[PDB]
Amino acid sequence: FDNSTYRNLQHHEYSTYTFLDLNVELSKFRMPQPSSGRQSPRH
Amino acid sequence: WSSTADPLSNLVLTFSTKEDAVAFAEKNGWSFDVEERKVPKPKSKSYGANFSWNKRTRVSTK
Repeated sequence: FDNSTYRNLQHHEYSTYTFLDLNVELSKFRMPQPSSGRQSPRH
Repeated sequence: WSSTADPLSNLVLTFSTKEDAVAFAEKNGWSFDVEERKVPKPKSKSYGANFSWNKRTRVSTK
């Protein structure tokens, strides 16, 4: 146990597509989405 | 300029009811045509309908 060092260093190597890469990775864990019955409010 | 030859071109009379106007026209000898009042029918307005979950009334902008 020590408070001398900073442990939030992983965010120093985040590229431009890190957020969307993580979203693509997470896409396989989600539940199926509900459907309103139409493709669009203009349908 | 614009000339006219009849004297009743600017004559507009105001009445409270249709029956009163009919009586005036009848006693003054004029032949009349009457049109019934056009009242706008009540509407069904709803602000929430702009954000419907599955209905076409949902708006795409504000």
